Amino acid sequence: IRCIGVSNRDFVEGMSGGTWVDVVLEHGGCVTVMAQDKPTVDIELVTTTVSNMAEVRSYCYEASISDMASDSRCPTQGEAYLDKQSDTQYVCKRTLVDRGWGNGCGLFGKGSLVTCAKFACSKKMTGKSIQPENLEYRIMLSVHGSQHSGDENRAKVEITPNSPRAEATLGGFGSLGLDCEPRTGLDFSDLYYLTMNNKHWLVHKEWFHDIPLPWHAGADTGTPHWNNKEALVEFKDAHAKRQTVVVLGSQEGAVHTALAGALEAEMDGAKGRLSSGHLKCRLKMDKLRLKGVSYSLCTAAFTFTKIPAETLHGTVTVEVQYAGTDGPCKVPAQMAVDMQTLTPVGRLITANPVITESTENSKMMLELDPPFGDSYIVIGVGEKKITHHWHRSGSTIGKAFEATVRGAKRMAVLGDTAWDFGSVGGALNSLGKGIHQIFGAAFKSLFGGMSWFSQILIGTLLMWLGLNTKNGSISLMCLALGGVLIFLSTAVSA
Amino acid sequence: YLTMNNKHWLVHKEWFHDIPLPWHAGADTGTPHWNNKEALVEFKDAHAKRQTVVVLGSQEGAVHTALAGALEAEMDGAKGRLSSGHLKCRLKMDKLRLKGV
Amino acid sequence: SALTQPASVSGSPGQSITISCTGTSSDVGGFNYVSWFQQHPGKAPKLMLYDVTSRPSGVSSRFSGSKSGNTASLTISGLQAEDEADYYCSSHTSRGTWVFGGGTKLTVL
Amino acid sequence: AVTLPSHSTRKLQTRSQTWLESREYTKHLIRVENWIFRNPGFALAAAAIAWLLGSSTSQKVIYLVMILLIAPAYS
Amino acid sequence: AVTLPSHSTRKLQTRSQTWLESREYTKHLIRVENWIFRNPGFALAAAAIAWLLGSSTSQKVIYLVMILLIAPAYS
Repeated sequence: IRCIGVSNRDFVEGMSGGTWVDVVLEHGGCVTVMAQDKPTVDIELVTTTVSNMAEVRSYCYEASISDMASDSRCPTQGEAYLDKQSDTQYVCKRTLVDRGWGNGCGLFGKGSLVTCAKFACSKKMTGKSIQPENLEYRIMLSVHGSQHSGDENRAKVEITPNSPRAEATLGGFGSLGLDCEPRTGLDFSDLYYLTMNNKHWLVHKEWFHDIPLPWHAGADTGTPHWNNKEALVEFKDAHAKRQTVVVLGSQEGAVHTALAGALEAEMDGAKGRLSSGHLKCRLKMDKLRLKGVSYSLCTAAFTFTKIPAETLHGTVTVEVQYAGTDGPCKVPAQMAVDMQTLTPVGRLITANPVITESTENSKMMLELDPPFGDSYIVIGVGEKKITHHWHRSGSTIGKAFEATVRGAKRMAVLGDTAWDFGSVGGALNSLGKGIHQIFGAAFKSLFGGMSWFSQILIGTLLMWLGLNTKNGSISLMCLALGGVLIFLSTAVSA
Repeated sequence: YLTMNNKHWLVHKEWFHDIPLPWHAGADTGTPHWNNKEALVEFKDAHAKRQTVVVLGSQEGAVHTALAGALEAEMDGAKGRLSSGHLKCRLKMDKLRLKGV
Repeated sequence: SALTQPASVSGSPGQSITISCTGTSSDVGGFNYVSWFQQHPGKAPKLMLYDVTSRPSGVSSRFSGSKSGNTASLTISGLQAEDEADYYCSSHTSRGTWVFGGGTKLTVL
Repeated sequence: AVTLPSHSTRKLQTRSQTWLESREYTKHLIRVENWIFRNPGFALAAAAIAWLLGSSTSQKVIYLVMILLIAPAYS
Repeated sequence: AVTLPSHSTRKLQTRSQTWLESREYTKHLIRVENWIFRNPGFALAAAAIAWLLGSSTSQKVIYLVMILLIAPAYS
């Protein structure tokens, strides 16, 4: 449910003796989790809302110059004054006009004038900043069961950094009870919202503290005192004819152009809303229980409502009428390589498939993975039943192999803080985590500095080293790194 | 000869044809037909579902940055005063007189 | 646009009726979006469809939907007689707008 | 102006698509190209220069890559 | 957007003041510097890489100049 077909979706192995699991989830894809006849449930990131934001500095991406004037004092009259260099927002750059008799002065040479034109601003971009507090998630829940389109099996969980556990209660069976870790999110305390006009996107505290434009500090009451100003308002002159004070236009195309790595947000009335986090909330179980595990087997006709489906993530989804017999019964289904039915192979991704209630048709939609061959979905009546033929694709290592690239991107984007999908490695994961946490530092720093075409060439170059070197220490180097880089390139969105 | 709002510039054809903007053909208006349009708008599809159309906003100033080293130029209706420049001339002194020698 | 739906019909109680709505590939064919909206004359319309075959819970299980190619068929049987509410078929087009069929005056004799 | 920072020297790695990831890379390459399309001469000079350092064959080519790449981008 | 051409690849040579000749030539340099002040690590990696090519001493330093200048600008 709401997790079927969305792709981008890993399915977890199971509880494995802990009544507990480590699942990382993010705005897209879900994670369906099935363990030991506990109802199968899936949860998406949805929207991580940040509210209650400050303003750390500002930039004026536009400029309005005004008021000009000029100095014109002669040579060896010393300096020209013009009083505006006293007042605060009037930019001045002193230049030397080699000055002749036209102007009229005694000597000839550098004449020392500056036009001070009064700066002004319009439409500043605010650097609004956030901290882990006043953050939030609003995770959603699935629990296939039997539904289609709709509490019972969908419970939303607000999750804050100050209350990182979810008490999530479901009609008909027990709560899920997930315990989040919102405090290490996606390296926060480094994203500060950046507002230009009616659009918003995160940027770190390096691209954002590196901008040449004017500073402005915290707030705009009245009109602010603009730090810097040299970047806009560039004025110089030749032929020694006064001064040309240039506005330098607006920089929206520049800042838009200068931000290629910035996750775009959407923001309404504070409530700064986001999109692509990765959250650790680790599902606790043993509070989950199948609904109506008995219900006899429930028997009657079945008619496929819709021609069933095939997901891209190895699934077949089926809806069934059950032709109207009894109440809250239970109807089985099998994947049968043999005969119409017979032996059951493959696996039901949904568990305890059940009819809801009462009159005529109640549709039971069922996530099923056929075997790697081609079977015959079976609907469950001992005798009278409709069926199909599903021809799922591949050669073991066929799809299990691709698995080897999805896992690559699993901890390609997420990094090693993505080892957790796999639950309770304990003495073992530590090896996986301790390996790249020691490595996550170096690589994050050595080529942390690198971008996409950057790490392509550096990748190629190091590879070209790894082939021609001496014996030993660098005999294996490239495959230890250059491959890593050219992979992180082809990874991510790919 | 290159116009913006008021300040006018001089630039290479080699530079001026290479600008990544939705060129126009400048023949006439009436219904300006914008070639490209792709460069200045960007379609950002959200990863989970759907697609957004997003402007790149005014690129104006960035074009000022790209003009580093132009010529500073002044215009009027029928000319556009051109500063800078250089001339070559053979100055013929044949006909002159010291006046009241 | 304007979903083709035929003007009106009738029959003995209990007898099957089928009102078929014919759209194009733009909407009814390339989508599972359908709705049949029982509109009691004088009152507000209501739901009697939801994603074709299925039904809202307060629906008389009488009703049955179906689709082939471009079609929408609301087939009713076991008529309780007092169930003529102008039937309008409506669907979500591909362009992101909804269109409501010409409607079927239902004739109860 | 001369806004220096290119946020891609940092970016952020996440499931969802970043701002101009596509427009970005193709762009980096298409900049270099119609740089060199307008100055084949510098391909000559860069050629002779690079082939004059290193004596070792291939790095020669590494010098050509370094020089062809730095001329248009920074400078 | 991301207008590629920087007119200085041609400029024009005249006694008169070009547009942004001053803030030009430097904003090149000051772009490289913070870019380097924000990624000392890449100075380490670039160091080891360069010093592994050419064996010739001063060729090495050319490689580090090669690479330190290529990273911030030309991606």
